[PDB]
Amino acid sequence: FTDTINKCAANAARIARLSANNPLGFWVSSAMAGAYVGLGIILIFTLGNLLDPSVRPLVMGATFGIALTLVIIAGSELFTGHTMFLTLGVKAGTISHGQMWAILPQTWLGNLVGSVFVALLYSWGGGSLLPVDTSIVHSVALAKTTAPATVLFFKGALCNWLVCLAIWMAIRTEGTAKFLAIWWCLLAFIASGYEHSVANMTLFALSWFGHHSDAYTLAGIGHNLLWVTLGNTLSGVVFMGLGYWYATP
Amino acid sequence: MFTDTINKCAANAARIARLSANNPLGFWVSSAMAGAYVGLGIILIFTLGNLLDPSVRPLVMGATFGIALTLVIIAGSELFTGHTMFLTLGVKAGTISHGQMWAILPQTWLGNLVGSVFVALLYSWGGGSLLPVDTSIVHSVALAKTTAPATVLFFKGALCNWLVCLAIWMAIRTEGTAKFLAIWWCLLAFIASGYEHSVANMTLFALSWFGHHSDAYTLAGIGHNLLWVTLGNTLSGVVFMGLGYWYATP
Amino acid sequence: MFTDTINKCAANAARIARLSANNPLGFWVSSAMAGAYVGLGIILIFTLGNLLDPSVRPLVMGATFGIALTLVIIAGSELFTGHTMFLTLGVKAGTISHGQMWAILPQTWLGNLVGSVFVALLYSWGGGSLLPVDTSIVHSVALAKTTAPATVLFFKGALCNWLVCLAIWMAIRTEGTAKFLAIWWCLLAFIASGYEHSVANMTLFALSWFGHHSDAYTLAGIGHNLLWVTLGNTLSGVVFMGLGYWYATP
Amino acid sequence: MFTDTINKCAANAARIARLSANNPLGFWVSSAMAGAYVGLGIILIFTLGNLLDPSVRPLVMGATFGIALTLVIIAGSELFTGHTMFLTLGVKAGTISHGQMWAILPQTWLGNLVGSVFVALLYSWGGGSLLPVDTSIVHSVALAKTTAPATVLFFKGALCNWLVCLAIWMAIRTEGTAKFLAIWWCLLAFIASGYEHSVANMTLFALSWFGHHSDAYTLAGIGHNLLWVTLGNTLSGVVFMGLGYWYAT
Amino acid sequence: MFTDTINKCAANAARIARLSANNPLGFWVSSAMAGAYVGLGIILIFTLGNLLDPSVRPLVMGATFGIALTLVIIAGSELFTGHTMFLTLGVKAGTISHGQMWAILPQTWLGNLVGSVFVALLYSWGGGSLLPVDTSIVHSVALAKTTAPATVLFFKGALCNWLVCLAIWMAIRTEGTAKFLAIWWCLLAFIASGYEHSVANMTLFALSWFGHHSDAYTLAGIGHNLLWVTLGNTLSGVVFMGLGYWYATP
Repeated sequence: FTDTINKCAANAARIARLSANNPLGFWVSSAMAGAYVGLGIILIFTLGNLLDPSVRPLVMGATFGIALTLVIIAGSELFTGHTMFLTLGVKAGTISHGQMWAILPQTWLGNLVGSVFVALLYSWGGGSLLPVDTSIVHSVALAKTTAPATVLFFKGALCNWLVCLAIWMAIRTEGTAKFLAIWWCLLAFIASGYEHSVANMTLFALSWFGHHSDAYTLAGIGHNLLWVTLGNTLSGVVFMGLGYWYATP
Repeated sequence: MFTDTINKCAANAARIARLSANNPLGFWVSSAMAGAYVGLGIILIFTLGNLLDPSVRPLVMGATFGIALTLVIIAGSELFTGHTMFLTLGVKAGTISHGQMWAILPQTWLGNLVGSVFVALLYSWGGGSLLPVDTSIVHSVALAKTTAPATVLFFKGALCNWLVCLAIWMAIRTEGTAKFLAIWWCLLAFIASGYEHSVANMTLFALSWFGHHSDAYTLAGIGHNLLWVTLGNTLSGVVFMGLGYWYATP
Repeated sequence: MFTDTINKCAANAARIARLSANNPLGFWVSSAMAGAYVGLGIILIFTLGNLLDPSVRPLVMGATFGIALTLVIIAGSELFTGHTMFLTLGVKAGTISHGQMWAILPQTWLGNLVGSVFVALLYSWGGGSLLPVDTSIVHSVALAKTTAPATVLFFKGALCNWLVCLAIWMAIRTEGTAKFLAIWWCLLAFIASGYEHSVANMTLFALSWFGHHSDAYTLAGIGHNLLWVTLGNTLSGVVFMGLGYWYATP
Repeated sequence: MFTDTINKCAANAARIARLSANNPLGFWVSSAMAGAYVGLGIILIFTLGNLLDPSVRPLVMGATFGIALTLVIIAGSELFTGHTMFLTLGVKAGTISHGQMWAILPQTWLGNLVGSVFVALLYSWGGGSLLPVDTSIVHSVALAKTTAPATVLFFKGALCNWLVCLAIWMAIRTEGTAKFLAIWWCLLAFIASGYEHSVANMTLFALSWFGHHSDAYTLAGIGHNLLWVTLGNTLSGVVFMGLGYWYAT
Repeated sequence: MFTDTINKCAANAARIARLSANNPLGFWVSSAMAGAYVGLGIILIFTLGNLLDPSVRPLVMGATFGIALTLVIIAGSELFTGHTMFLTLGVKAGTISHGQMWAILPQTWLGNLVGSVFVALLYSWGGGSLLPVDTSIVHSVALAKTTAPATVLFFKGALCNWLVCLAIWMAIRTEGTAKFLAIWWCLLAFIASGYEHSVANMTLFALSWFGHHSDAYTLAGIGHNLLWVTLGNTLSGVVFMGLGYWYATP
């Protein structure tokens, strides 16, 4: 896997030059990834909200794949992806430890602005997920904000294993195969109940700007984002980055 | 890369300009084509939607709308919502003037209308089953689209053309079947999410207009919708996509 | 754009012409093949539709009709409805004469009919389950097609061949799998929207004819549909596609 | 010259003759595989059709049978029903004689029969759930196939192998995934239209024979269906496809 | 025929033998991955199956299991069940010794075990919904698997790995998305037919064990299944695929 490792390492060095030399480009590109994932979340929640509970995992997982397709094919900068690229970049010597930790929070924030931005436009566009309190947007958001730390951490680990696996298979494949790679892993992660930090940003923002109940708070959103973010970072850094690094000649 | 994609977008912008200036009959036929192609897709999804529960309409209408941008891009034609992106990029790369951009756009818009109205007419002469029946989802959706407020329609128009331009963008960055999938994804996301396409609406509105529509459904209502939806489509084409990618490049 | 595609259609038209005049036998085999292939498609979707609720018949029958044109294009055969486009572009490019176009089209038509009647015969001798019951959708759909007004039939036939020629067009402009997707989309769209395919009707008509059809179903009814559906197919092939794309090239 | 596709069919016929004549073991292995592979598809579609209302069987069983000819063509093996076509083109092209063609065909049919019986037996030792209930789908369909009339069976086998060969033919004229979709289309059209495949039947009949069939189901019955379907299969492969495309150029 | 593929597979055995001898860490990781990857596919299909009517479980669980071997092959990892085929062919071609095959084989097995157990464990710590409710299909499918007769499990294992090696074999002989379709088809077929995969069972078992299983579900039972399905898996890997294609070549 030295070819795939070098391409990821070349990418870590590209992310850095963008961060350092083109600040405007970096921020636009990070906000893009959040908006793109968010457009996917609006799609899957719209469809889930109309359907019986027993088919939601299947339809929402099967139709979420647009989210990473946009991110990877359209082009953008996705925090959860950075956790792997930047690990590989550090391990190969194309970027440093300090550059890694300085870039990640930046991608995280741009993703956030882009998520809030798409949920805002959806809200001004009078989106139908928003005004009714029984909307799946609110009950999924609330449940997400009140789950224990451990549960959220490990769900965040599992999600980013798959999402990074999708990034990884897409770099190793061509044409349509990238699309199937993306499709598969997004099905597995949504249907299986795992947690994606950047997907959550849009979900939480959608619930915030609608008729959420009193028990839904900025704190609870903070809680979920803290622990999912760490767990996404575990799988990205260790399962995938260090994992494949240690797997090659 | 990003620069490669942008240059292709700017070359396409210079190509549209010329087509407009040098070959007007082709410009109009190609424009009429895009409107008709989107409408054929509108006839398809509305015929399917009319036979389904509300709770599966968005999914099945969304999953079967892909043909619309597929025809526009693969068969070849000129689509207004597409130009909003290409022309911006041509202006910014320098291959066309700001002037040519704003002179082309209303031409593409009108051409599309001609094809949209044209395909709705044929369908009507063709005893299309969606027109005469006052309970059809053609009349009800077209009614709701005409009386939604401006802000709502604007922002749904913005969200629609982000996605449709993303399809355009992604089809250019990819090859063979990947093109059909990118298009598929984005048309499913836009339809199922509730967003608004000016050009597709031109077909839907002409279908409702030619059938037994609500006495509440007016030319003024059609005007209200096409106005704010168009402006919306334009914001995302120009700013989120055209300018957005322009500033993302190092 | 479009110059390469047009030249390919035009080279195809000369090839069709050479085939017709130099190897008449292969002309007929290859035309019979197209009617038979389209037929194997019609048997498929009527078998499926025959068991489902009327409300999902357009979706299912549309989604599964793709094989028909996939066979025609990828296995290789001669389809009258595609000939309407190819030959038009051939006359326009100068590769064949007006005279050659009109001498050929009726032959392709006749060959398609032979292959159609023929695949229907085999299905019958094969004790196909669609035939013996009066309630079969083969009988109710064939009869509805035969008593429909000329006007309705024409414009539906025009709308159909737009879509089928669009599939042929897009297939010429793409490679590998994308051909199959282009074809799938267009056949979803024409069948599910209600549109009329002249050659595909030939098989349906023969299947109902060889089965337990009602007395209301006559050869005059069949000829009535085939006349207007054919003329309508020919309109969209010749004008919307042939002449359309001819005047669209800068 | 001939067409590329005809020249390819005919090279394939010459390669069949050589395998038959120089490598009997290879031939028998490679024919056994095709029977097993079609058989694997048959177990699949009957396991699914078993749980489904009759009105969705032709659709679901049709839509899921594509693996059968996918294994045959992509994995690699010798299928009787495709030989009828290949060997005709060889004969017309001059690469093989009428003599080699008629000597090979029965060998292919038998090796296919062996692999079909072999995969049935494994499934049967594997406690296959389709076996014990004489009223469930393998036994009722198996029974009705053995008592159908000769004319009906012959013309159904004609229309089946038209489609199965059209799949073979289109797979030769295409690359990559297009081959898979060609095959998939064709096996949906033949299984859902009610058409009969001699080799597919060999596994169905072997499943019903080795399971708890009613005593109305007999060896003479199985022989009755196989005789007429094999003959119909041969009519369309030889004539509609081989002779058909031979005279189409 | 098949000589290239055999030789790819033989060259793969030699690569495997090299990883094992000069990079045990990399070996173990790459084994564990494969087990964890399969386990992800298992967690998916059981989560889907659990909410569904039993009459659509084989279809849906089969149609969605594809990710398992797709991760294995396309991301890359080392899969015991694949090894049974690779190593056999390398032995026959002379690229590895009999001695190597037998040293490596239970190594991959253990690594796959460690990985399957590992993903199960993460899913337990992440409050996986499949675990706590006794009637969950993770528990009932797990139990039925553990008490089935040796002979039954053996021949279901042989038939499973026939299919899985066929996917791997077809993936080797194809490109691009085709690798993906070959895999999807084989995993549909094996999961929906009732066949038994040793490594996937490893995850399913760990899951049950970490959840609310009945008293009747024991380690001896998990043992019984892992024994006989592994052995059946090995039969079809070695003999039906390995020696099978080996003796199928001129």
